[PDB]
Amino acid sequence: AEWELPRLRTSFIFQDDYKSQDLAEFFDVKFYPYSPPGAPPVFAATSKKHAVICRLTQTTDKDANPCEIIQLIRDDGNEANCASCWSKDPITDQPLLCIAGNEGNVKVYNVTEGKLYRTLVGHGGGINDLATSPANPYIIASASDDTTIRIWSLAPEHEKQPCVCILGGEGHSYDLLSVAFHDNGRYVLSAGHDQVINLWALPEFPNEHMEIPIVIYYPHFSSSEIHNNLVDCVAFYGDLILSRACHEDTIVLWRIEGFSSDDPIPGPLDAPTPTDMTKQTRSYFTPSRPAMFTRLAQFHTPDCGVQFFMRFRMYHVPGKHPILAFANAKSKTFFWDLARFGEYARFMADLKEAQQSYNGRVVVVDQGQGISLAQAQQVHGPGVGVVMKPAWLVPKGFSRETLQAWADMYDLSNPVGLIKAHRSLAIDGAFVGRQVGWSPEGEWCVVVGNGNRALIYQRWGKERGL
Amino acid sequence: EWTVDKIASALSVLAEEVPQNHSRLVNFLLEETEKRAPQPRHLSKTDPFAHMKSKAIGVPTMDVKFKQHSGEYGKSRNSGRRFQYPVVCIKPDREPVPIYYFHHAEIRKNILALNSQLNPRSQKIAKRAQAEYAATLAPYLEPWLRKLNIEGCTKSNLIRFMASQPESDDSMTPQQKSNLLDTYSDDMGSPQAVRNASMFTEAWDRVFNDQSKLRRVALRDILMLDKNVEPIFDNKRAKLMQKVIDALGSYTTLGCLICFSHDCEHGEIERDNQKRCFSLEEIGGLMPSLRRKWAAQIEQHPPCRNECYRIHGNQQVPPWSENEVGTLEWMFATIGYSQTLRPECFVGAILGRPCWDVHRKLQELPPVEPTIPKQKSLPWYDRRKKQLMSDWADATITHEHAVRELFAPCHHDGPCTAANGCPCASAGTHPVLCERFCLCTAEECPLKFTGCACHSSGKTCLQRQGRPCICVQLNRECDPTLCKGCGARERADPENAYDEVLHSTGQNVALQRGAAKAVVLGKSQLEACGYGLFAAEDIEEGEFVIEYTGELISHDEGVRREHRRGFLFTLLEQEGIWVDAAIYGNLSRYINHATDGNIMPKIMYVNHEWRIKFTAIKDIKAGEELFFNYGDNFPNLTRPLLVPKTTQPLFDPLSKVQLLPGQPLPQHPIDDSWLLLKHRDNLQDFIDLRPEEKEFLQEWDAFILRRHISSEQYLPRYFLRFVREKADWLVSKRSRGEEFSKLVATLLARRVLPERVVIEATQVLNDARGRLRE
Ligand SMILES: CC[C@H](C)n1cc(C)c2c(C(=O)NCc3c(C)cc(C)[nH]c3=O)cc(-c3ccc(N4CCNCC4)nc3)cc21
Ligand SMILES: [Zn+2]
Ligand SMILES: [Zn+2]
Ligand SMILES: [Zn+2]
Ligand SMILES: [Zn+2]
Ligand SMILES: [Zn+2]
Ligand SMILES: [Zn+2]
Ligand SMILES: [Zn+2]
Ligand SMILES: [Zn+2]
Repeated sequence: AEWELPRLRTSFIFQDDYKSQDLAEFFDVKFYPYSPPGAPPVFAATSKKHAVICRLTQTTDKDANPCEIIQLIRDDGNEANCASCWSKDPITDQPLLCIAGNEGNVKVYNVTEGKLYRTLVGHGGGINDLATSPANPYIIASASDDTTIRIWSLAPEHEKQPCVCILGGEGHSYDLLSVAFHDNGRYVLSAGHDQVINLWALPEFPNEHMEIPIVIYYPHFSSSEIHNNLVDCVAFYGDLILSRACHEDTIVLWRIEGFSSDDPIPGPLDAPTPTDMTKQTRSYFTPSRPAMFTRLAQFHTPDCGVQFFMRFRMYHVPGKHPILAFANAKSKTFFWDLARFGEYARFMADLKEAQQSYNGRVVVVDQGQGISLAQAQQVHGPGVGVVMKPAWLVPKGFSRETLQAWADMYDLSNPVGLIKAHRSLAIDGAFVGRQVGWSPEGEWCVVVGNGNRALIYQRWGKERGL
Repeated sequence: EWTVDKIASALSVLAEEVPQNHSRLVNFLLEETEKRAPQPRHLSKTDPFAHMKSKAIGVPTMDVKFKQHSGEYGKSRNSGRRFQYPVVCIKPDREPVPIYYFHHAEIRKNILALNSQLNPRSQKIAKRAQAEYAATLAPYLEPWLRKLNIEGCTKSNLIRFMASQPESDDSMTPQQKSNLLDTYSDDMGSPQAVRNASMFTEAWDRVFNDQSKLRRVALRDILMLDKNVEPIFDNKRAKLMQKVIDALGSYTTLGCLICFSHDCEHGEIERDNQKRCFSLEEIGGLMPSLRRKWAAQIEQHPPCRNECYRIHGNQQVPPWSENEVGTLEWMFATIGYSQTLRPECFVGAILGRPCWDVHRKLQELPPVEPTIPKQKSLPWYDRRKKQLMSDWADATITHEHAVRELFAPCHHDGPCTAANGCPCASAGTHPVLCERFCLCTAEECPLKFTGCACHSSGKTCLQRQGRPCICVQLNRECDPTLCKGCGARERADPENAYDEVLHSTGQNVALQRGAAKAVVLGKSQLEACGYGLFAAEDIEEGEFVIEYTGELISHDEGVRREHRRGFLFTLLEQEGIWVDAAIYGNLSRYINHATDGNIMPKIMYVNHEWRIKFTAIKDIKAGEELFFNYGDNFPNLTRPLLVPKTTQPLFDPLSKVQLLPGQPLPQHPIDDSWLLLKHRDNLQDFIDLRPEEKEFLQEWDAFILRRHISSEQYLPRYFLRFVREKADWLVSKRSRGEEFSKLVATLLARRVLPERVVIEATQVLNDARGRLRE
């Protein structure tokens, strides 16, 4: 059961709301992350003019609709929206939805009661991405056309001046498209049209009024060399980096040499300045001359073409497998289970060990059966080698085409390779995906994209007998 | 005994651990990250959505069509059900501020920008690929050499092979193959050791530099990353009498004549971002300045409390290191033929030694020639009356900053005439006056500028007075040192900037005073403009309002920047310098254009800087918006202070929060930390400097830059504050005081540090050490 990937369960199309007759898009989807464990998961899908809020409930009926739309909000202003994130009222604990777009303001909506909580004003251009800090749900980061990131606080002490921090200087020089928080809440990634990925270290913020925001002039790592194009989406995976650029058809897993979130947070005067205008990478973290970053792996993501603003999401949760999801620009949704890499490498190890420790007389047996290594050893005694093969390894001894199929999906030996999707689900009709979001317990995966369509994927369902 | 092919075979086998280690490492990091997956935090105790049912049905209403799916295919079950939903409309309570790009940071003074790269694509891409692989493989070269153990196939010997090969021509340089073969030398050992190194290199390029690929690297590419080879290809280099000259060379090369820092905004940047500091080396190094200090000396108190040689002058004193003989030599040369100050006391406190000791190692200077060829005065400028006359506006270009090219101040030996190659008399289209930094003395030289002659118990040095003010005629502010009648000495000191009664008397130093009029960012009254600048206090016609500060850039950097961005103020048209306020500047970047303005810019010469000052041309009431007529200044190169009541919304410059009529105007102190950091790191980046010079250079620079000195009038006071706040630090390490001693040495050589402060620092350092003796 733990090895199960999702399958399509529901799709819906939301009425066209940017009419010129069908160019409307869902640009963001995010599940509420503050409900008590096991509560029915709720998610918001953000179109250009509306926040669609829907509850998902597993069913026993193959033909029942698990989806119920519990709230529907229209931004009655002149703005077109494309970024959202969740937070919480600091006094009442009710959910707040933050919505942001091309006028440059973040609207915060009290969604259980259909009212505006407040507006965050100060950006000089459209906002393209929002992120809440995992360490403080009252801290939001916004990435703008104006080149800066702003850090906002909904905490009561900062109500008269809620911008606690601006990330400026000369880190970025064109519109930012992506902003992401590390789990500790103090490291922020930013990326955009200038092809630079930056890592900033935020200070601790005073818990009292701030007449001006802290300003930070220098990121602690900076590089335009990981991609060769505009970067439209970036994220931590623990201490590792995942990022994506237009025209490359990959998601790059890479790391910053010498960066550990177990070291102390460097201060702003530890940042590297640009004393050399020909260096395209600089890093405070560098431990003959070493790389400052290293490419680890490249998830192959074919047929994005020239589309940008297409975002992936990793499901990363204690005691469940990590899953990377992403939808391309031709109607396909790609999944990778990161725990298959270790189980595949562990399987290929036991295979090659036994093909020498028994001169080739090796029988391979499936797991996920009633059959132990102990039961299977009984059938041929100590004469033969029995190696247990993951059930999800399917052939295409073993064929050459089978080994190449398995290496393509699971071999991590080439950092400039292309790791094929582990599952690749086709989508009916033309569909460019913009954003993916997972439910807390990971049984739901929602992909939103053009045509105001949402595709809802399930696993671990309860359906039986139509 | 090897062949290229048997070597290429073994490198092939050794190379297949690279993907293996990679897979091992990626798998390890993936497994590690999964285990430390983060628990979701800040869970509520209760489902906040629990009470909310489906909203499916004059309310605004919207459609949703749902489909169900099943099977591995994802095929539907039917065409799907449709439902209508009420729409809650929420308007926002606030407007966005006007458009802007970049974070706008304040700077108190202009800063000097480096030239930036403009970022064929395929060559860029391929080099990146090769670089990434070079870093993959570099850690393997030495474990594999160890494992193969072929004679003469060592990292050093492969570096020697590379330096002797025909590609040392397209890659290398005079001094590049020199100091390679200085650290390494040419001998590669046995004839078979040279054969091995060359067969290895070729086997490597055959295995790893397969020209069929993008993931490919030559051995040369890896050897170039070596910590001992790389410095040879790094162009960040700072560089009896020849003893001193070489000791002070860091300070005579880096130390700025204007603001006394060693990384500052003055001086010239070249196309490759090599910087010529505005330093003693631009006016002849140590010697011309020093031979002149002596020549002035020949043509002419209390004891130190460290066992003064004046009283004592036994044995039992430790031997002397050569570091500390030099220390007494260079303080002996640059104090020179003094009457009121002698080395022994000051060396005595630099080094922890008794004042009588340095006298008995002292007791245990080239001759100075006395000429003044008497020159006839120019008819258009009397320097003793400090006045210009007759056709002066035609004989000189001293006031026409737009036509002027910059030159090193003259440091020749004779009169300032074309015949001796004096740049002042002859470099430009016309004579310009010699300035503070020329080695002539307005006594030898008729071209020397002598300051103005105004004195008045009222206001003076004004835009039009009986006798005009020569400083105002030359479009320059007064010099705190030359202009002794007008009060410039006190009014150009920024510590008196808000002494309103001081400044009601004695008026041509607004840029150095550094007080701008109270102004306020707001949304401009003009349609098709975003932000504008509004006066916050009454400004009378004639008053200075604000300076136009920004990044100083060259013509081609300006071009590169207009491209990169899809508003560049001209400072010096003929020299080609522009001020760019797109990111770094002050609130004057927000002043709008109008053909009928109420302020006006003027380029002013300010103590060998050029600077843009804005002056009112009408009375301006608080709340009024400021305009000036742009003209040609922007070429296409390709009583508490209160927020005024105004029709237009006003903004805090940083928070972009909206200001309310009548609350206190936000005066935010200027944040310069990010700027100190860049200068600290620019010094750190020099390969030419020892760690002990870096440490002191960076400690002085951090102090002196925050003071923005433009004038040696104020250096002795800040020099005293430095020795006081840092004397505990200067006597802790012996490196520090000796570096200190060179700074002092080269400031004395320029006669820029009076010796009344050298004997005073001798006190603070002897005292400081007396308290360290715990
Ligand atoms: C990188 C792009 C380009 C080179 N660039 C650089 C900067 C610094 C800058 C700014 C900006 O920082 N300004 C503030 C401001 C200043 C600094 C001075 C004055 C007198 N006044 C001001 O406001 C704004 C815009 C821009 C674009 C479109 C636009 N419109 C489009 C359609 N109509 C509605 C709005 N408006 C402004 C471009 C900029
Ligand atoms: Zn300077
Ligand atoms: Zn003495
Ligand atoms: Zn001269
Ligand atoms: Zn001169
Ligand atoms: Zn002269
Ligand atoms: Zn005067
Ligand atoms: Zn004067
Ligand atoms: Zn004056």
